[PDB]
Amino acid sequence: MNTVPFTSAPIEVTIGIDQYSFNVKENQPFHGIKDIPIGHVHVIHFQHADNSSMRYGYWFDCRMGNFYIQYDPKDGLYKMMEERDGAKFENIVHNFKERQMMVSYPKIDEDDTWYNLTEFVQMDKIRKIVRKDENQFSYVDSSMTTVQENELSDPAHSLNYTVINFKSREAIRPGHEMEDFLDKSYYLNTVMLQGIFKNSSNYFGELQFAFLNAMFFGNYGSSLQWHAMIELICSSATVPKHMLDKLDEILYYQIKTLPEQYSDILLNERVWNICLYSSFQKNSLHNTEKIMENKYPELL
Amino acid sequence: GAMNSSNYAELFNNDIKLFVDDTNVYRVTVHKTFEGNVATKAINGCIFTLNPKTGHLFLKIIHTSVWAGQKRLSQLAKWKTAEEVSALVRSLPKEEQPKQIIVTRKAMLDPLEVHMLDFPNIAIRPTELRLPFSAAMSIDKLSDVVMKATEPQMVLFNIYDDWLDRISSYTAFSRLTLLLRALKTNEESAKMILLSDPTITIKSYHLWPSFTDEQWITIESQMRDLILTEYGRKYNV
Ligand SMILES: CNC(=O)c1ccc(OC)cc1
Repeated sequence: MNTVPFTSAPIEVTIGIDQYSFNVKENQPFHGIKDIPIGHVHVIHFQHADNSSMRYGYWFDCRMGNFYIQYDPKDGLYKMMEERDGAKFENIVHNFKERQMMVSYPKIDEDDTWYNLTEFVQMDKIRKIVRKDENQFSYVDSSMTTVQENELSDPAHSLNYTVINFKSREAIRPGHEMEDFLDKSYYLNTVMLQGIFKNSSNYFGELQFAFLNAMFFGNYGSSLQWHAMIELICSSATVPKHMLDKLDEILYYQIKTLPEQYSDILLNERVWNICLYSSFQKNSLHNTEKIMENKYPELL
Repeated sequence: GAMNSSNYAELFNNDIKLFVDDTNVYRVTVHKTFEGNVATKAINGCIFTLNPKTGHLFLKIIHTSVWAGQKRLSQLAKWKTAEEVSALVRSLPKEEQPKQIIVTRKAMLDPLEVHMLDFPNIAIRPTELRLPFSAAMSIDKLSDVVMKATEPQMVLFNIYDDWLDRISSYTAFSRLTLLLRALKTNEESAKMILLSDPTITIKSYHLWPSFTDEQWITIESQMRDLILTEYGRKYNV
């Protein structure tokens, strides 16, 4: 297990760690989060008590270095940092544990939620979407736009998701205009899976990552990306059987985890009705269709 | 965006544009089978592609052979229309290509947009106008060339005959839409009006009779009465 220590907590903030969250009061003696499961990416996120504008946060992998959080009173936010001095870090962490100033990552041992939401999220790949190569962790916030959003404004701070556009020359072969627009199998399998991603695991990785940024930061462009990647599969007549089965599991856990009260703004009515009820794969997402109909029957 | 009563005069400015109507592309006669079922028999159709400023009509004849062995023909018909419009644009010199294409039914937007991805600078637009272009098949010379076609064929017409020598394209379009609206509402009576006077003839190179200015006013009035008439017979007013 690993630890993300905090120098201090000078401003009242709701702190998130993966799907968990807790409130810290201004100048409360909070010095970080312990017992973080090794082997998964993680996200630590923040919403200031005084300005719920800007949820922001850091994707990181404890295997890639020793990371801590320290408030920056000039920039006004909790910043992730790397400590290169390993003996300094161990000594800091040990003091804070002995004095029990840390919350424990509160994993129930039956619970595979986090694994099921992040199975394909690669941390080196995340550095590809969020370009800031001098850090091993990646900052995301509510307002960051995606490369596609900037086509339709600062490129350094953008989410470099794969551009999916169903009315683009990339999606449509000359001479198969009708075939390729009504059955997106070419675009999914040849252009995206065989050309850009290389394999489905990589395809699932971006898709899972797009959802988590939508859910944790309310990042609107991430939500567009998540729905686009779902829709490209559902709108394809020819999809490997193993990909459909895994998609059903992926979406089941995403729908399961979504706040009930956030469904109105995170879920695109048109895409889901189409995917579950009109598309080629309308009969192939049994788990997802069952949880959607029992949890959000309104949307349908 | 969409074309309506507020931006109506844009049709007659000097940006090349075409209307595309697909309502006569896929045409069938429904009949009973010996077993007492129902089946369709397709007949020849046409794409109606019109430059409203010049009157140039690109009539692409859709021969029934294009449907052979195809499924979901009403949906294919939209994509075949879009394919032929795109082929026509590509066939035109760059300075004759349209800047905008206005489709009369919104179901054509996505098919045409997809077939025109190579022309990102051509705007594909819907309209809220209820234009009577479906009645183009009530113009005898156009119906004749479609029904006689034995193969795919493009035929060029000027749907305004020689009117633009005397009137503006706004007034010519207004005449055309009134004629077509009447032919769509009561084809028999509409054609009776147009041909009641054997002394007025249709020139071999025209579609409509050679009315003087004054006779066109009489005709246009008679067509409006007919449209008001059928409106009363329809609604009992
Ligand atoms: C962008 N191409 C990819 O292969 C990809 C793979 C994993 C991943 O995780 C966030 C993100 C992207």
